[PDB]
Amino acid sequence: MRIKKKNTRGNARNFITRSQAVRKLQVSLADFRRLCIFKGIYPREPRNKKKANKGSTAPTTFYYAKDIQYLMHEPVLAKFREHKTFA
Amino acid sequence: KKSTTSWSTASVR
Amino acid sequence: GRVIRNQRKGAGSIFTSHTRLRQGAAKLRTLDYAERHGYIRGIVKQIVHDSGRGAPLAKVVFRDPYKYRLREEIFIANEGVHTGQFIYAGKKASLNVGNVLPLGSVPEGTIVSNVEEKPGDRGALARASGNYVIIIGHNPDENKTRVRLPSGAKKVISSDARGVIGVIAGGGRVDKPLLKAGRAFHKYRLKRNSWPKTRGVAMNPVDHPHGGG
Amino acid sequence: YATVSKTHKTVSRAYGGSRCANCVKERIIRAFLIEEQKIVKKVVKEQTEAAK
Amino acid sequence: NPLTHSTPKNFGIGQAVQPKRNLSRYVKWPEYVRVQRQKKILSIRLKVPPTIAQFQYTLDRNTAAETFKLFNKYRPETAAEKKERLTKEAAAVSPKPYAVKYGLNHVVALIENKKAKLVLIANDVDPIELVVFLPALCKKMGVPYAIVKGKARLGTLVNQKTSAVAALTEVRAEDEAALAKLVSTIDANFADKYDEVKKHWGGGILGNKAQAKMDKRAKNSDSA
RNA sequence: GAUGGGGAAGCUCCGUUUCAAAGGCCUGAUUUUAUGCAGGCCACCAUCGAAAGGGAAUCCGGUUAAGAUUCCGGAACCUGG
RNA sequence: GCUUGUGACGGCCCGUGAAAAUCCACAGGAAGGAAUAGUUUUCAUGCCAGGUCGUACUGAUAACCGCAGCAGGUCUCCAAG
RNA sequence: UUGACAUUGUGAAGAGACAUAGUUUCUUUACUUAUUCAAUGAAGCGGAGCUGGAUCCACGUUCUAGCAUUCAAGGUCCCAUUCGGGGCUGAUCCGGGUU
Ligand SMILES: [Mg+2]
Ligand SMILES: [Mg+2]
Ligand SMILES: [Mg+2]
Ligand SMILES: [Mg+2]
Ligand SMILES: [Mg+2]
Ligand SMILES: [Mg+2]
Ligand SMILES: [Mg+2]
Ligand SMILES: [Mg+2]
Ligand SMILES: [Mg+2]
Ligand SMILES: [Mg+2]
Repeated sequence: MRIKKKNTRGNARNFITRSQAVRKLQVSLADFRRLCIFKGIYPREPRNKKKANKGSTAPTTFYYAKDIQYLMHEPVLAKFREHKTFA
Repeated sequence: KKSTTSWSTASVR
Repeated sequence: GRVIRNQRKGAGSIFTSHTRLRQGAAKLRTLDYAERHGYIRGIVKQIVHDSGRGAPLAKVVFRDPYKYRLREEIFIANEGVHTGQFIYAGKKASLNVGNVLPLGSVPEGTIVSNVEEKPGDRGALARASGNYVIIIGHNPDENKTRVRLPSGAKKVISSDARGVIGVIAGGGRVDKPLLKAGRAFHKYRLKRNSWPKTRGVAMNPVDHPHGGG
Repeated sequence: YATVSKTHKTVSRAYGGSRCANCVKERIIRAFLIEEQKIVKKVVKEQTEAAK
Repeated sequence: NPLTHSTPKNFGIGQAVQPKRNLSRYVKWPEYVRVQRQKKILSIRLKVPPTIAQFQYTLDRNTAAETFKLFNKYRPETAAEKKERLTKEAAAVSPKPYAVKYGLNHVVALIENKKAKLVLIANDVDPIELVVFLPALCKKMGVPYAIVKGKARLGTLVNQKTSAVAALTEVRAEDEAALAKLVSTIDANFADKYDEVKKHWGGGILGNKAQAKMDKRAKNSDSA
């Protein structure tokens, strides 16, 4: 097995920032916030913030990556897209 | 239990 | 008949240049706004030998005007340029050895090298060791400059074309006898496969038209 | 170098590691003297502009 | 405030790094953008024959607004209310309809048979040969026409995306006077006003730099 | 040696970053017009090509008919989390 | 003394004698962080894991090529008195 | 290598024919818009400044192997002061041509 890269596993994969979550969901920020409220997705705090954010100490909101992945399968998102088309 | 299409949900939280 | 080497050389193959150990193509800076309107200062970091080229090369570091970083340029070193020297390139540069100036900004009798044939090609004339170009005269109405080339020819070129003040370093190289087929071998090993040469008369008539007898 | 502590790869000085002590001393001297000369040149040119 | 100081930046040559500036003039655009822009520029630069150049003279803003205000009262029946009408005829077993006539072949036939009271021709028709003969045909048949800006506007008139032509043939008795007044207005503002200027070649326009060079050369010639 | 392109009747040829809309990242309650994503940043090109070039880190003892820095016993080291 | 590795030097060139992956350091300071409690996983110790393929033997006057168990040909390491 | 035709456009000046109202042929001289060559990070091109100094210049860079990067500090209008947030300027304007 070859040498593994850093900032790929552990805290780097467990958490996802809000901008990355919005980009992955391909929605707007307002839709993201409303979906998080509806589904009960809440921000979390890693015990190693520099490991989670590649050495930055800047304040960042983190979510569970698996929570975002589960959020990807919500039909209310499809309803939001249908409303955009109707508008 | 197993997937049929390449994109699935299968409803486990 | 058969194909002679004169015709075989055009296919490339074993007649391409030996360019592994080269330092890089020797060119002036791209003619940008700074050199068009004012000047820019670089620093000579080192003077190095280029394999296959008689003249030495100079590494000159400038600052990127649009981004925080350094840009390295490979110049052909003029005689008298030393490491640590400040080099000024542009229209407002002073008349000192090593500086890069437009041809229209120098007086008659000025000696230059690495002269652009057209403004922007980044140096084409008087690049070999010991060679230089003399500024014969100016024609401001046509915005042209008459120069004398190393071969003795006289050329008319744009006054926006650039040149480096001075003469190419490494002169007097061809005044020393090689004395040895080995020295010729090592000379051409770093350039190209054009050595040794067999006389056409020494060949058969099929190989060369001069052959036979 | 990734297996040793930072103490083995640096010395306790500005540019410690990358630059040696004499080079650091010379660049400190050059920076100070050139900034002072820049102040002098600015004053001289500003006075000369009015005097001309 | 003793803690803050003024630190001006020198943005001259050989000085501090240049700041961000608007470089929209130097953008390397996508090839389709470059093609459509250069096509428009070339159409401006070349000498345009009169039968194409006549399509640059259209109705003015007020007259066009009045024309479309008249035509939107005769916008054709949609598919939704056609089903309503067809069910009303089934129970009975309908008055005469009034609508804007559209479709290029249909309108050309109406013009040739002298049934069209008014004809509207879109100016942005590609290929232009589809309507380049229409003003001459209308003039020879004695039918009032008007060149208008927007095949999309005519499309909104006829419930389509685009329409090359629209025509008014039959009008109600409440709007016959308005139609006659509109015809007289278009005759005064479009037919009579642009009668001479439509006979000239268009697009004799130099570029910005060439124009400046020509003006500088003329100034240098006239005055030393 | 593909792609973007350009040649060739065509099998295919050129070329290897150009001639391409060639993709990643940050911030947001964007003064809200009320269930429609806004403001910015940075930039150059696939892939293949060395069991003698570059390259993370292991040793000793014992053991078999035939294995061995790989097994057994003991003692280490590297990489990632 | 022999072999080998290494150091500081000296001679030679119209010959001045690879690239990249990869690792570290510096400059900078977006920021974050303590009083009855913080910080530091570049100090030590403690926890977990490390897939696939090759691995026998000959390497030659008999295990390779030369129609052969052919006086031919075929790269290299160690080396006692 | 030489010549013809097509690609092939727009002006002005001087000569020809309708017998001294502009429809075309022949020379001269311009222009750009087709076509062609080159470069770039398609960054500073062209014109103008009741811009300043003295027709020309940016008077924003020349003893020195230093440094120059976080929407730029400052000035000035607002905000609802609160960790700070916006606007003009700093860095002139216009263009339908990347050079
Ligand atoms: Mg012979
Ligand atoms: Mg190929
Ligand atoms: Mg490979
Ligand atoms: Mg190896
Ligand atoms: Mg064995
Ligand atoms: Mg073991
Ligand atoms: Mg073995
Ligand atoms: Mg063996
Ligand atoms: Mg055999
Ligand atoms: Mg055989």
